[PDB]
Amino acid sequence: HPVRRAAVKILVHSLFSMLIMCTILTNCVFMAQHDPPPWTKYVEYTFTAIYTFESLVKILARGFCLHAFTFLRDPWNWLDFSVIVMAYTTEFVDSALRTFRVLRALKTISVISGLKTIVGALIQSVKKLADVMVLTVFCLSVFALIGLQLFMGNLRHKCVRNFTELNGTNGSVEADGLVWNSLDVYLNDPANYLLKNGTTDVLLCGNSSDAGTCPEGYRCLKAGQNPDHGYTSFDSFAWAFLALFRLMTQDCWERLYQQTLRSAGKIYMIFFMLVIFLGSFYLVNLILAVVAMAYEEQNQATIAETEEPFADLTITMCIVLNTLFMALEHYNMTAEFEEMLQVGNLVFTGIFTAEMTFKIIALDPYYYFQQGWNIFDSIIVILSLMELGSVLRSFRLLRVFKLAKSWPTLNTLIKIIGNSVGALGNLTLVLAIIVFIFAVVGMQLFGKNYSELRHRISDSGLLPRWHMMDFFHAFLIIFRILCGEWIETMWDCMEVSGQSLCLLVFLLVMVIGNLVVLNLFLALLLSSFWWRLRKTCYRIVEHSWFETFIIFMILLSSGALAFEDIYLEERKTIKVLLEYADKMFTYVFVLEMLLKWVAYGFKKYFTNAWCWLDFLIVDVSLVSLVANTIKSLRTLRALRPLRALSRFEGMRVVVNALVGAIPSIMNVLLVCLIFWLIFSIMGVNLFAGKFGRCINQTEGDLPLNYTIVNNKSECESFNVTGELYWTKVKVNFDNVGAGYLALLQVATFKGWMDIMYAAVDSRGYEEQPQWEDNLYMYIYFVVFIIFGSFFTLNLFIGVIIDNFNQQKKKLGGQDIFMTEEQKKYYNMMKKLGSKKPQQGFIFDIVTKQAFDVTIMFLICLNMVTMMVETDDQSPEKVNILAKINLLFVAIFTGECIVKMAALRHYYFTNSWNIFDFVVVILSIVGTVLSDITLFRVIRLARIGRILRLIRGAKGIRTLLFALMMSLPALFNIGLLLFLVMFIYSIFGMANFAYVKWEAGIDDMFNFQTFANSMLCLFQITTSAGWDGLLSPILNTGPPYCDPNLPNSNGSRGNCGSPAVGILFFTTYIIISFLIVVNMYIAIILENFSVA
Ligand SMILES: CCCCCCCC/C=C/CCCCCCCC(=O)O[C@H](COC(=O)CCCCCCCCCCCCCCC)COP(=O)(O)OCCN
Ligand SMILES: CCCCCCCC/C=C/CCCCCCCC(=O)O[C@H](COC(=O)CCCCCCCCCCCCCCC)COP(=O)(O)OCCN
Ligand SMILES: CC(C)CCC[C@@H](C)[C@H]1CC[C@H]2[C@@H]3CC=C4C[C@@H](OC(=O)CCC(=O)O)CC[C@]4(C)[C@H]3CC[C@]12C
Ligand SMILES: CC(C)CCC[C@@H](C)[C@H]1CC[C@H]2[C@@H]3CC=C4C[C@@H](OC(=O)CCC(=O)O)CC[C@]4(C)[C@H]3CC[C@]12C
Ligand SMILES: CC(C)CCC[C@@H](C)[C@H]1CC[C@H]2[C@@H]3CC=C4C[C@@H](OC(=O)CCC(=O)O)CC[C@]4(C)[C@H]3CC[C@]12C
Ligand SMILES: CC(C)CCC[C@@H](C)[C@H]1CC[C@H]2[C@@H]3CC=C4C[C@@H](OC(=O)CCC(=O)O)CC[C@]4(C)[C@H]3CC[C@]12C
Ligand SMILES: CC(C)CCC[C@@H](C)[C@H]1CC[C@H]2[C@@H]3CC=C4C[C@@H](OC(=O)CCC(=O)O)CC[C@]4(C)[C@H]3CC[C@]12C
Ligand SMILES: CC(C)CCC[C@@H](C)[C@H]1CC[C@H]2[C@@H]3CC=C4C[C@@H](OC(=O)CCC(=O)O)CC[C@]4(C)[C@H]3CC[C@]12C
Ligand SMILES: COc1ccccc1OC[C@H](O)CN1CCN(CC(=O)Nc2c(C)cccc2C)CC1
Ligand SMILES: *[C@@H]1O[C@H](CO)[C@@H](O)[C@H](O)[C@H]1NC(C)=O
Ligand SMILES: *[C@@H]1O[C@H](CO)[C@@H](O)[C@H](O)[C@H]1NC(C)=O
Repeated sequence: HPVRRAAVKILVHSLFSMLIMCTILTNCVFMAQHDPPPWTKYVEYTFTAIYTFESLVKILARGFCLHAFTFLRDPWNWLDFSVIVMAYTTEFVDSALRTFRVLRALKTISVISGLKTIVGALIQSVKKLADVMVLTVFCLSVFALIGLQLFMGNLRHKCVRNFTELNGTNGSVEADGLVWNSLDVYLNDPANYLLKNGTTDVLLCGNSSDAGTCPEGYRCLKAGQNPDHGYTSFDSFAWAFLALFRLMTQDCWERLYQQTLRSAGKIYMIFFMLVIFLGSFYLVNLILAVVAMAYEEQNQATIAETEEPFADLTITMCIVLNTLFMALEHYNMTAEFEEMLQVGNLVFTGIFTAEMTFKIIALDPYYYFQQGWNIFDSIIVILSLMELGSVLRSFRLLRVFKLAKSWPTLNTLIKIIGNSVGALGNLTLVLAIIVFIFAVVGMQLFGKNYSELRHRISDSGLLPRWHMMDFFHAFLIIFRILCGEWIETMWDCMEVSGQSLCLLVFLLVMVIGNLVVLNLFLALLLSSFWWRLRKTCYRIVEHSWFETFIIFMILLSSGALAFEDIYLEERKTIKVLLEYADKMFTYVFVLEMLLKWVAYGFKKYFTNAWCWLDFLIVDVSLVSLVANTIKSLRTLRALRPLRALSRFEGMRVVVNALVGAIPSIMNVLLVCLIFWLIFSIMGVNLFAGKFGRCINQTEGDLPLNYTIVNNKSECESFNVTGELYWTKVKVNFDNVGAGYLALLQVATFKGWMDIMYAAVDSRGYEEQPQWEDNLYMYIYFVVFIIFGSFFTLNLFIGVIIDNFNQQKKKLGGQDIFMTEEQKKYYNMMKKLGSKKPQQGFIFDIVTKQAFDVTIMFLICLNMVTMMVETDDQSPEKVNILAKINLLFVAIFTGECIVKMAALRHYYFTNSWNIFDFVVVILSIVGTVLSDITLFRVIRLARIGRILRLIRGAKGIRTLLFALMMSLPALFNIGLLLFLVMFIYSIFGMANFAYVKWEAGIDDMFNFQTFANSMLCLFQITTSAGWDGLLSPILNTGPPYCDPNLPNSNGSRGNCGSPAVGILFFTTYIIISFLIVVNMYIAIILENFSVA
């Protein structure tokens, strides 16, 4: 027919596809509006017609029925079919159903081949991630059972008032001179709880020695509701699964850490690291490795298919001077300094214009515009000239990128950014489509709920900071979820709207968006990347007993440092013991240094770096001793543990690897500093002096209304009473150094809440912040996070991994983070890993795979039975569960004994047999003990039965074997990390003790004692809540802290030191990043690939 020919001709024509794409984009723009005006209703038909028209065409050319090369045969045409039928259903007859219209956005993926291919590759990646997903579910369930057993109902502890019975009249309580109907109704009343200081949270409390303490007049009691609206708790197994999924993603995990330790006890912190350093880091890095290998296979398949005048120095110096001159800007500039800045900028732009004109005269426009850099310079100079005749100046900053001409690593960053929207732009487009789809889905589903039930989730009188009422805020929430903060807003979402639907939407966006982001990250990363005396001295130094003695002295001296608590002044004998011990260590180490000098001579001793370190430490000790016979030099004694680096080979080899990587690390650090200089200068221009708040101290610590107080001038003018304080946010953009600090907090994603809240309220220059005017400053931070964090971390990781690959290649292909003995044990483990394979009625029955499958089903059923445990369960439920446990123990005993009925070969045939034997023996031990927190441990011992699942699983077994193979390298890395934690905790004890308790620093997670400092350092090893700890350090003087305070040891107030605090926290954050992220990822990926 001719109709078929016409339909085919219109179908194949590119104009038709372009029309479909344009209408899809227009519909996407219309779906952004939260409140569609009535007239747009008419426009709806247009789309419904167009979507019909095109569909009709596809129906005419192809065949509706099923057959080769037909309409419904193509999977994506199902999208057209569903969209058209849904549109007709919604419009023809009678709504939340309209949210399904968002699926029309996916038509974009249909109208471009590149997006189809990208989605296909993503689907194969998801398919390959199946084993890791199963392992993650299994580990999360196991740790969730462990946490449920350990902390069942712990989070419901609260410091309630100490009630008194009214002479047992009717079981009533007369607390605080008020009678309540019953004890149960009294306890559930939140008017008698105790709020945590400076927070709107009920103080969790415990009765264990380590757990938190109830202030005088209060007592710990379990009655109440779980914290943060009751969505965090270990009471039910499913709640524990949610909490440990939160832990695994390290999402606001410091809050759960602090709550659990406050309620149960500090010792339980152990549990947390066993879930973080082996449950969170390990699982995420395993996912990283699996995705990377899948992408590598995809790239290999694609590759196989494809197969078959000296003035430049002057200009660069001028650019460097100009960028530095722009960096000479800050808050409260003097008039003369501002004039000097203006004159300098004017002369710089003048000279740049003159150079551009001269070198465009030398080569005419045809020649001049022949270079990309030349057109870039022309655009920059034109923009600067237009601005000369406000962020309009920031364009000039981009000139610094010219330094990429001969800077290879800045060129690598430029290549990364180019590939982001170049070769790999299709995947970026897919990510953008996903983000838009999820933003509109969330807004359409939750806009009315957020609007009409705002008071539920709005602590302030106005609307909440994060919501889905408007499209921009929905996109902001989706972006925040992508950045990793997916639960803090989820609690509000579930509180204001449906729990089930919000759970589903947020979990889906988390999983899918993080998958896409990780695919983009890995794709970019792979795409872009006397004589007798001397003899005696040598003999005495050479004895191994001498080395052991020196090691013992090093460790014991470090321990002696570990006692410098605030409580020494109370402990007298220990103080004098420590003084004598310190003198002894100084003397013995000096004696050892002299012996080494004599035995080996000055040249050999001073030609060894570690000898230099030991000599420096001893020199500091001697300087301190002679000064005593400098107070700022005493605290440098906290570097004593560094003597342990040279002795133990594990830390020595790890330090060798890190030193080898130092040059590349420094190159990338310089590139990152130059790149972040642009964003810090822009932030200084946008937000210099606009971060101040005229707070009223008496009425809390919240910014005043902009109507009553408008700016600093009015804040000082209304000073009849000394209540108003014009204070600036701790971390801000008043300078470029403060710019780097705030940018670091935004990039690491800790403490960015306050920075963005202060930015998106910046009303003017030192003017009082309005609630949320100047809103679109949000974009600023978003942009930064796209470049300053995503691409910057990509460069970090790529360069460091490339450096480690070069180091491995140089070292004969062997490992980098292992010793000789560890290498031999690793070889033995590898050999053991791939070992080759080696009454009649029962022998024939048990050996059958059906028996193993039945045992597997039985153990799965037992796991399900343990999932049912819950706090405050009725006694009959307890009895039934105990009986079921006894039955399961009996069944396992029966199966093990019938297996034993075979010859003794099974007694040693495999290691899993002995594991089964020992777990059964423990099971009977626990059951017999039941006839007699020890009970909690006995119950927790039952989790060993679940591990029997490992036998059947293949992917689980391989991944766990990879972890076991990686264990020694991780042991070395963790040893070095623990040494660094020890040193930094001693520094904190020396400095940060006595600081005012605010934000992260509370009565339990202080820096006062070694225990508390170690807890804080452990939590901020993952960079979690380091802004919280840093905040109390920064504040100096009123109204925050009170200097001139009678402190125990150092009576110079309770204020922190901003300079040393910032240095301490930034250096520790960077060191911990390096080690735990880069090295741990390197080990995980290497041992997974080899495994
Ligand atoms: C081949 C061998 C290579 C490995 C050895 C090289 C690495 C060793 C490290 C050198 C960096 C140490 C620099 C010392 C900084 C101390 C400055 C200082 O004394 O001030 C103090 C600074 O304290 C701080 O918080 C800064 C924290 C800096 C930590 C440096 C220690 C890092 C230890 C880990 C080494 C690196 C990782 C392991 C080795 C790769 C404050 O006291 P105050 O000012 O006197 O207070 C006044 C009233 N109390
Ligand atoms: C996860 C991270 C990925 C890797 C990071 C890549 C490198 C990006 C780095 C950024 C370094 C951070 C620099 C922070 C500078 C802090 C400046 C600041 O706080 O404000 C200034 C005052 O405070 C001070 O910092 C003065 C003391 C100087 C501290 C020096 C900090 C050294 C930087 C840490 C080391 C950098 C990393 C290198 C590691 C080997 C001025 O502002 P103000 O409003 O006038 O207040 C006056 C009160 N004194
Ligand atoms: C009886 C009252 C208290 C209401 C009942 C609420 C529970 C039935 C809900 C509350 C929150 C829900 C949890 C919220 C979060 C998760 C995380 C989610 O994690 C994953 O999806 C992991 C995916 C992966 O491993 O990649 C699995 C469902 C789960 C446990 C949900 C299971 C059901 C829970 C516990
Ligand atoms: C009356 C009050 C407000 C005076 C306080 C002003 C200072 C806080 C300003 C004046 C000089 C400024 C500095 C001028 C020059 C630089 C160079 C600039 O150099 C870099 O580019 C470092 C990073 C790199 O090497 O790329 C970093 C910011 C800094 C230290 C500036 C930080 C803020 C400073 C110290
Ligand atoms: C009190 C009422 C209002 C709420 C009761 C909670 C239920 C509605 C919870 C119980 C288990 C929850 C489900 C548990 C797990 C998921 C997995 C989640 O999907 C993933 O986690 C992605 C997995 C992957 O693709 O790898 C989507 C939400 C969903 C279906 C949850 C939806 C909500 C459910 C059904
Ligand atoms: C109203 C009062 C009595 C509250 C009682 C609630 C409990 C009886 C609930 C809370 C947690 C629930 C469990 C949460 C999660 C699962 C996982 C679920 O896992 C599966 O085996 C199905 C998915 C799969 O493995 O393919 C089986 C049901 C079970 C044990 C649920 C059974 C019912 C439990 C124990
Ligand atoms: C009507 C009156 C008596 C109200 C009280 C009823 C309770 C005694 C019920 C409510 C929930 C029930 C539980 C719900 C779910 C399970 C899972 C079920 O799972 C299995 O373990 C199956 C395998 C097996 O046990 O053989 C075992 C019974 C048990 C614990 C039930 C035991 C009896 C419970 C505690
Ligand atoms: C108010 C008082 C009574 C509180 C006492 C609480 C302590 C019992 C807690 C707080 C600090 C905790 C420790 C902090 C740091 C570590 C390091 C961690 O790393 C290692 O030490 C492994 C290598 C080694 O064996 O040294 C092991 C757990 C441990 C000892 C923690 C165990 C429990 C501790 C000692
Ligand atoms: C990298 O993320 C993750 C890694 C591991 C487990 C979970 C993760 O969260 C998922 C997603 O990556 C969200 N990220 C965004 C950026 N990230 C910054 C960062 O790496 N901080 C950091 C530092 C400075 C030192 C040590 C360890 C870490 C994680 C924070 C979290
Ligand atoms: C407060 O409660 C505690 C709980 O044991 C009790 O010992 C005490 O007598 C009560 N009264 C106070 C602290 O004044
Ligand atoms: C006070 O602040 C709120 C939000 O910060 C704002 O909506 C209101 O207009 C301000 N003025 C008042 C309450 O008089």
